[PDB]
Parts: sequence; C-alpha cells; structure tokens
Amino acid sequence: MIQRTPKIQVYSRHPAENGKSNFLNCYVSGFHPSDIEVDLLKNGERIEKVEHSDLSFSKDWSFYLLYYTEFTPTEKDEYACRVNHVTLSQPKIVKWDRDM
Amino acid sequence: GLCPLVAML
Amino acid sequence: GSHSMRYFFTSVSRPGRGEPRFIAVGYVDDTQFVRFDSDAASQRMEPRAPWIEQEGPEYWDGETRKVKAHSQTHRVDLGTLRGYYNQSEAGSHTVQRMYGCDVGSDWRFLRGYHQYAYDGKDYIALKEDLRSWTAADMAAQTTKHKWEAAHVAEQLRAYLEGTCVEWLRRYLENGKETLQRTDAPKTHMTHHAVSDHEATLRCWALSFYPAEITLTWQRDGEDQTQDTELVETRPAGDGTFQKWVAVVVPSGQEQRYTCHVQHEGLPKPLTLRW
Repeated sequence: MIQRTPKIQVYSRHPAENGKSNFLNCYVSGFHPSDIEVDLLKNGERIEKVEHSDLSFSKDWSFYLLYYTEFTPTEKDEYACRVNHVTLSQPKIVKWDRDM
Repeated sequence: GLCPLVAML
Repeated sequence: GSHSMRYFFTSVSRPGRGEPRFIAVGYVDDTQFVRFDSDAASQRMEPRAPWIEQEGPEYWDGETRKVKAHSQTHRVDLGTLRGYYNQSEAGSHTVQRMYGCDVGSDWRFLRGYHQYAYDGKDYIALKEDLRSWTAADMAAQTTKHKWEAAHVAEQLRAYLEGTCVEWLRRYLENGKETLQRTDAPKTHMTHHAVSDHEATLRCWALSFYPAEITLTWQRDGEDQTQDTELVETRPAGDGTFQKWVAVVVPSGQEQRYTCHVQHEGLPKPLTLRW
C-alpha cells in the first residue's frame, strides 16, 4: 500500500482586512489513500458547516480537496485547519497566517 | 458527456 | 488555445460494510461541471456549472445511467484486482480512473486519454496513439490481452476522437462566457523588513484562470532561486487560482529584483519592480 502524507495550505480567498467578510480555505493535496479528516478551527473550536470540493486527483494519482467556510477576520480570533490522515500519528494543525 | 462503454479489467 | 474535457473516477472499497464509495467528477479545463457521489442523496449526476444547467432531463438521465454503470464496473474491478494481487477481503483498496480529450485552437481533436491506477499506482493506460496499452506489471498484462482481444482501444478511440470532442465543443460554446475567458493574474508585490538589514519581497498572482502559471524572480536580469520561498498554485474557491513567490534581499537593494509572471491570459509576460 503506497501512502502519501497530505500537503496543507491554509489561507483566505481575499486579502484579509479586519471586520470584512471573507472565505477561509484549507487546501489539502498530494495524499493517498483518500480517506481524510479536515476541520477548520476558530480559536481551537471546530467550525460547523464547513464545505468541501468533490474529491479529485492530479496526474500522479494524488488526491486533493478544498475545505472552506465564510468567516470574518478580527484581530482577536485565531483560525487554523486540522487534518487527520492514516499517515499522521495525530491530527496536524496548521495555523492561519493572514497574508500568509 | 460520459463514454457509454467502460470495459472491465 | 487548446481545451480539455476530463473525467476523474475514484472508487474505494469499504470492507467493513456495504459497497465501494464512488466519486466521479467532470471537468472542462480547470472548471468542474458535473459530479456523482454514491453517498449523496440524489443518486443522480448533478450540475456543478451554470452552463451545464442548460442541458435538459434527457442529458441527466443519460449521464446518470452511464455514471452508475461506471460505478458497478469499478466495484467489479476492485474485486478483480484484489484477486490478481492476492489481497484479503479485509483491506480497503482504491481504484482511480481518468479519461477525456483535448481539442486544439482549430477546435478539432488533438489528444485523448484513458488511464487506470490501483492503490495509487499505474495499472494500465491507453497510449498517445489510442491503439495500444501500457501495462505497468504482469497483472496488467492480463487486462492488456483481454482488451486487445476485445478491441477496446478501437471503441475507446471512437469515443475520444468523436463524441468526446463533440461534447467538449458543445460545452465550450454554451459556457463561452467563462470557459473561453482567461482571467489574467492580478499581481502586486509586498515588502516587509525581517531585520534592520534585509527585507522580504513577495510577488502575488491572484484570481487567475486557468491554473497554469509561472512565477520567477530575477536578480539583475538573471533567474534567482536561492533565498526564495513559494507556495504551490491553490484554488481561491470562486473558480480562480492563487500563487506567490518570495525572496529575501539586502535592504536598499530592491531595485535589483524583478518578478516575472507568465500566464495564458497575458499577451506578454509581466515584469514587476518594487
């Protein structure tokens, strides 16, 4: 069984400005197998009703998915995305750096 | 549109 | 330029209980337009682009009939492969398939594809001439001989060179507002000090379509890769893509560095200076 760990990218759709509506993305790619858990966090709590793209894959057969939700940056809130996968000893959490 | 064939391995 | 229609199929066995999870997505270039998910409620091929919504019920019934037939086939195929590879019924295994076609700028058939992976590895693939098979291993040699004996290549070719391109042509027309539009990257450069003596220049490409793009730094007219950082091209979520590349430079020396952007939606490459 070939196994590949997910590459993770957490970022906003639009340039981030406090108090302005935006979209928070977690883009996971280059992974195998395809079963994967991906959550978006606000101050460590799971955001509910995050949506995601339909599973697809690259020329090298590695999968990719986009998870995303509407949010409003503040100065006070922290966001991250949390990915679990068979290749990971525990959930990987990547913090969102604005204008990352 | 999809291909109507799909042969099995 | 050229345009492609691509179908991606993923089938994952669930030996704990029930049948395989099957996910099929259809693309024109970097735009998804149809999807099917065995775990969704409709059990229908569903629209994912406004321009595909112009197709009437006969299209959706046709696409649903075929997509379900594909599902059964992958289901059977996973069984078949577990046998070929002497695997127990206890593991979860994956079959992936991709096929489709490109048309050139002349709107005619340019290329066709049909390829198959087991558990994330090449299994069998139709060669560029659409007449013969590339079998990765001895298991695949069985598929190769069976398919050659049943003239599957010929049938596949007739689709890829025929009906495949007819659909692509139709979709390109009906969706011309978006499918044949190129969104040139909106570029800017940011500057931040990391010390008293050096700064980070980041050159951004935002909101471009299609996804293909080249971002490169130059120093005094020559490519520079040392002391650079980048991200892989990423979806913005609104159907466009994003990328940046950054370089760390001595404070005061910014004039030396240029960012170069190549994209289909740009008649000439762009050069950005700080």
